[PDB]
Amino acid sequence: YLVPTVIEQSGERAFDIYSRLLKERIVFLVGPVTDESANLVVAQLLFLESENPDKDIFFYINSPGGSVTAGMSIYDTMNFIKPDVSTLCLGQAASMGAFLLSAGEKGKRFALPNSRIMIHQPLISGGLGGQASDIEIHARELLKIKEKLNRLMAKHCDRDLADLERDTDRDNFMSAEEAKEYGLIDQILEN
Amino acid sequence: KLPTPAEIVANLNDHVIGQEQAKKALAVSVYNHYKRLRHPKAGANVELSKSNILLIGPTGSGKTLLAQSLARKLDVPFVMADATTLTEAGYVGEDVEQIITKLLGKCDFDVEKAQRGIVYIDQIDKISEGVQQALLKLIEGTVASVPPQGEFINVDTTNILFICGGAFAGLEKVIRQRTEKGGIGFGASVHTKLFGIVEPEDLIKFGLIPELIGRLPVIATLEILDEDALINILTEPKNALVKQYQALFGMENVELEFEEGALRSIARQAMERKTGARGLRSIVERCLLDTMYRLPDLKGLKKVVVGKAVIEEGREPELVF
Amino acid sequence: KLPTPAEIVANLNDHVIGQEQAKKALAVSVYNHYKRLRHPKAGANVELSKSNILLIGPTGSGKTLLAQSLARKLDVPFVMADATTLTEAGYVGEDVEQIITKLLGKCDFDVEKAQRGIVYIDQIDKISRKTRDVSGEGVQQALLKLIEGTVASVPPQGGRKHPNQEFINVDTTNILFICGGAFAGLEKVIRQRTEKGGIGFGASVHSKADITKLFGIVEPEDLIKFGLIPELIGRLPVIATLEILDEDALINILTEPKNALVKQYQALFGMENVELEFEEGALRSIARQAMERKTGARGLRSIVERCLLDTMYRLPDLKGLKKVVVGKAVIEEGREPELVF
Amino acid sequence: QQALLKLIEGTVASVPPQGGEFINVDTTNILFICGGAFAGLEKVIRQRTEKGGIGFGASVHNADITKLFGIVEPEDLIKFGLIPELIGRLPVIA
Amino acid sequence: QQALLKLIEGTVASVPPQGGREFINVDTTNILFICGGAFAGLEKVIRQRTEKGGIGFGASVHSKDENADITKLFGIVEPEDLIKFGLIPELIGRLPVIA
Ligand SMILES: Nc1ncnc2c1ncn2[C@@H]1O[C@H](COP(=O)(O)OP(=O)(O)OP(=O)(O)O)[C@@H](O)[C@H]1O
Ligand SMILES: Nc1ncnc2c1ncn2[C@@H]1O[C@H](COP(=O)(O)OP(=O)(O)O)[C@@H](O)[C@H]1O
Ligand SMILES: [Mg+2]
Repeated sequence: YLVPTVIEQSGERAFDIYSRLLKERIVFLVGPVTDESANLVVAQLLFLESENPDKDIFFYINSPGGSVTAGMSIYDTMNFIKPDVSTLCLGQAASMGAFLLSAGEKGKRFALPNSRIMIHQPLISGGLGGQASDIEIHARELLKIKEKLNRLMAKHCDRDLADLERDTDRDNFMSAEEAKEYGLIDQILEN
Repeated sequence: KLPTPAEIVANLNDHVIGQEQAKKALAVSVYNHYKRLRHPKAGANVELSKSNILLIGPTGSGKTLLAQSLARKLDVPFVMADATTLTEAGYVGEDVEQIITKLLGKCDFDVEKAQRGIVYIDQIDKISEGVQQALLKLIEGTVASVPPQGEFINVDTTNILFICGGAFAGLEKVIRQRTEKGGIGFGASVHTKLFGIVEPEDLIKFGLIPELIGRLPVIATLEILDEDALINILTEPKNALVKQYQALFGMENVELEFEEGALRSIARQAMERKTGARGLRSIVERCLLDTMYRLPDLKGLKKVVVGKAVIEEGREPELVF
Repeated sequence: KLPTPAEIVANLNDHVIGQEQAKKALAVSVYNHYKRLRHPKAGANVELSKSNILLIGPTGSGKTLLAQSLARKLDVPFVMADATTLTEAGYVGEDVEQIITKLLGKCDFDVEKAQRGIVYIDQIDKISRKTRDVSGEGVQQALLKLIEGTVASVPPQGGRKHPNQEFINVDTTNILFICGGAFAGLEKVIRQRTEKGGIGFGASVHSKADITKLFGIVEPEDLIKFGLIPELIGRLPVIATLEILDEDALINILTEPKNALVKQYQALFGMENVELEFEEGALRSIARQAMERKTGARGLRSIVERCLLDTMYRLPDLKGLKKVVVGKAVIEEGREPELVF
Repeated sequence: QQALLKLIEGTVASVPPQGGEFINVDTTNILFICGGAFAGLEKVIRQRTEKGGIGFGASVHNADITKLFGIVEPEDLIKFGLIPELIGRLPVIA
Repeated sequence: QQALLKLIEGTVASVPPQGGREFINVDTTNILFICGGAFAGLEKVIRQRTEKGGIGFGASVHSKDENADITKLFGIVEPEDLIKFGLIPELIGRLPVIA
């Protein structure tokens, strides 16, 4: 895709439109969460804290999910850095995208009115081949990740761990209103 | 004697309407300036320095009128300069002290009066560097020489009060870049109060050299004239446009009158041009040209009533005989 | 007789806070200037020459103030020029002879007095070298002959430097020149030279001191890398450096100098017969606020004026107000001073 | 321009006598009518306006110096080279 | 440089009188002119001429000294270097002695 170039008045500085939005403390997570896309989010979160540790960071999420470890690098960076990270759901926040959406600062988690938010237990974090001893190890690690995700989700949503274990058993699709009632987001934006 | 900061605002309210914060700021700075000029300037006393003013406000807000009203009040000479009339290349020096020739000519070339005068510099923001450096060297104490009134004359500008002003258009966004959360975000501040909290880093980011900010310690802001103040301006001031044209009709036997809706509509038309009270004169003259040409021909006329339809539509003022 | 360098410094301390080494340099140079001027000029007497100064210091450190404070007790003509106003000879703008024109105007156009005067050239760093550079290297080249001994041809205070022009001959041999400027990118050059080091497994990595420390060890090599031509640095043998002002320097500037800002407003309040008092924390807060905004000693006046605005608006009417007190809250918070009757 | 401004505003001029004792003439009540073909004024105005636009829903567009001269502003004449204090003394623009 | 060609060479210059601005005619035919200057970037031109400084297998390489020897290079200066420096040949020919 051709990323448009915009001019900032200050003299003039030419930005691509995403660098221009980063200047306004807007970080985009678009598409699958990979090592490379997650590290760009981490790099932007670290950079924005240095620019101003007090001003809010706006984390715009339009993602179907992705790697758990990649999403956890974003998650720990969001919680570590001093400035509040507000999260906004555009289009969809599914799987780790919904996790990072609920991971925003409490009171500053938003969704657009027709966005779709989906929460579910993790799938394969990696293949389970080799010997039965190797498969047992990877199954145990996946169960630990499953419990860790449900526990952190329950903390984000102010719900019991038993509620998240029921609701993440299979793909749980929610409207913005249902996610607000659930505890994934705080407000729904209209205008 | 010398007018107190309260009496200055009292007399200055008759000519300017609104901008009370800038009015008191100018009054204090000017009173302190002309009290410093009364100090025992000799011996083991403290050498007193002046405090200049930076008037930030929209076009037509009354900055030049404020400076000229202060000058008329304090009997001092006054000349308005324009930073736009100073070129980057060339002898920026030779034409920056030509303003001194202008100020001297306004006071019979008596240096005793010009050295304690006032100078307003227009479009201080439109030079956002050689012009800035010359205005800085001149705002600070310097002895300049100009041709005679007909041998050269000397003028030391240390005791001259400088009131720079201009419509800093893009300054509010420079301020919002640090005062608000974000500009382009979904929920992030999408769009004179912020002019009131302006800090030196904003003016420097705007492109004003820091040494010029250092010699302009007083920053006063002027608010945009609303549709209400533009009506008072038409009626209340000592030199109101209604008063001028009523005198024009009054030297003859015809009494000019305006409808309140006419004043409100003509004030809204002036506000729609982004020029403030500057455009009021053109639209009033356009509206009254309907009769100023016919009135010579009309006989038996006693009064003319200017309705809102004359200002808004192609209507003629009602002629009652 | 002549004033010793100690006496010259004593009159620079009443106006400048800190910068002791540059005050030593200026005082010694002015003393040697006087001695050269009253040295016999014929016979077996050796011909003396001058040692010009390059006054380096950050923005708002006291260069222009050192020159103005020195000019009060010079007993010889003195001017303050700005190199940014200069240009090459054949291009629009001021020529280097206009400096001598100003120096000659300060002394009733007595050439014998201007030939023994002193000149301060400000913004000498803005004409750095980094086709025809009419505003930069060209000005440096035009200053080479003027700084050292030459016979300049100046206009009579009336016009430009034209061929169809009447002229006056002025010998700048004994005229002392004091160049000054805020070489911003000079600290980087000094750090590049003093911390070269190198890259690689087999290379020697050198250790890695702010503007003050680096300026204190400036050498001509750094000034050449900055943009000054060696022909100009050789004519400026003395290099005096200013230390950047800290918070304690700012509070001392507020209170210590003869015409200090606090004394300014105290005398201004003595007109209406009231006493103005600043708490120590108030001055410390004014210094912190001037430092945080990175203004320097420039912004102290704006802070004090914005804090005393509403009180000065009510001075000539509040009768019985024997004292005014400025506290730490008035500086840090949007408060009003204490008005004791 | 400056010597002309000093006359357009209220001043007193000294001029030779009626024969070969100078006469003092006060020009407070002398009306000045200045004129000229400002050849750069249409470009000055056309820079102030004539923004145009692009796209389907935008209006796109020899200089119509008639309507341009009909919308002259004092700042346009300042850009042409006239001193602002002279234009301020010329309020009527025909 | 162009204006000095006829001044260095023999001409008749018209200069103002002794006082204010009949002009005086002076013949510069027998007036000796001694030009002087610190040609800063001249040693680099002389080095580029005398020292090839090529690259490759078939090029003799020599940049083993960082600073140009100003004395040794100036001692072998020729009009070619002064022309590449910025002087015009008409002026160099009028300055036959290069010390
Ligand atoms: N050492 C000092 N002592 C007292 N006042 C100072 C000192 N340094 C700066 N100031 C204050 O700062 C103001 C201007 O400083 P000055 O012009 O001397 O700085 P500068 O070195 O010329 O800056 P620049 O290099 O940008 O020209 C003066 O009015 C003075 O009150
Ligand atoms: N606040 C005001 N009160 C009265 N008249 C005003 C005011 N502001 C502007 N005007 C009118 O506008 C005209 C030009 O205004 P000007 O002094 O140019 O404003 P500015 O200097 O802010 O551009 C003047 O004739 C003046 O009568
Ligand atoms: Mg200075």
